[PDB]
Amino acid sequence: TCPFYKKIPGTGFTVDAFQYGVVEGCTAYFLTHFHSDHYAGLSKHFTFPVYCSEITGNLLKNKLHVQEQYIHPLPLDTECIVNGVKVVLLDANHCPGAVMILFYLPNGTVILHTGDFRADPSMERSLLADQKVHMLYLDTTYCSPEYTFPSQQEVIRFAINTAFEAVTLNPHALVVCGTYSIGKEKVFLAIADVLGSKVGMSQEKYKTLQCLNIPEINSLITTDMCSSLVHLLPMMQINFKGLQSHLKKCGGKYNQILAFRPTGWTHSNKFTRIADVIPQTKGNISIYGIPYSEHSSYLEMKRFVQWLKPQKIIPTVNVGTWKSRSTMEKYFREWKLEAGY
Ligand code: NI
Repeated sequence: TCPFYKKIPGTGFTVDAFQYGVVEGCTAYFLTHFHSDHYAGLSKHFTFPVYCSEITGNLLKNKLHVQEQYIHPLPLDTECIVNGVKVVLLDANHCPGAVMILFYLPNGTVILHTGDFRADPSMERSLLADQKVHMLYLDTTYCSPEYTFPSQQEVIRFAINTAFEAVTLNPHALVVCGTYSIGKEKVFLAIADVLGSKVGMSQEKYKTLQCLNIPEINSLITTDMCSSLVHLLPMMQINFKGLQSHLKKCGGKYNQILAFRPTGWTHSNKFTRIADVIPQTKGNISIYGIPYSEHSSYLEMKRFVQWLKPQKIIPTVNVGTWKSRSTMEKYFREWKLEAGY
């Protein structure tokens, strides 16, 4: 049965609620982005209207084979009427096609559902600025002060410098990058660009990337592993066993692997700086874990919410335990007292 935090009061609407069957009294199902915990339950046998971004709509059709007639893409930053209710989709700064949704209820209330997001000061100059928000459905993934990580720009700098140094010292080194969903494409694209290579990958991952409206994508990626010196592999294979096996497959073309695992947060972040990060090494293989996040840090989340000044906050992440719930409510109260709303 669908939880309260996926229901939008005063509407026939749900958000990211596809694993509950036919929800009683839902006329439109919104989908914030193409991640499996969020789309869980959609399939080619869905016959209700799905509202989403253009990019999410490419993935639903091409990867899940949802039929076209049920796919309702909307432009961003544009006032749209759905089943008689004004809505706006905003860029969520998460993965490609990820949105936040503003609902303007018939009774005068305004609600923002963040989906998954990485808060940024640029959001303070979208259509959010223009009016007041009564209720906030917030991505609280990293809602605790210990969660610090660097900017995406600093992390990509580190990865580009690291890769270019290694391959310039050894032209026979291969760079491998792990992936398990869409998101974080800048990691492997930035490294390939500095090396003047295309990125090689499976046909299934190549297909996925073709749905994302990345400009000039044909100039950047390929299914020919031989012609490429940056390879993508499933995240599960990013370990000494899995990478040894892959090196076997390259026909003596390479004698060293340098690999990147973009993780979320990892406790090494509490004591160490990005400049200081070191790999795990075994023989001719080195693995770097790099904290490339597509969710808000604690400080970014706080700044966003203090700016928005919502009347009520409903967390959508870490809600399963009383201790988590109570911890989050404490921080929301500090924020409101510190800022004065
Ligand atoms: Ni997500």
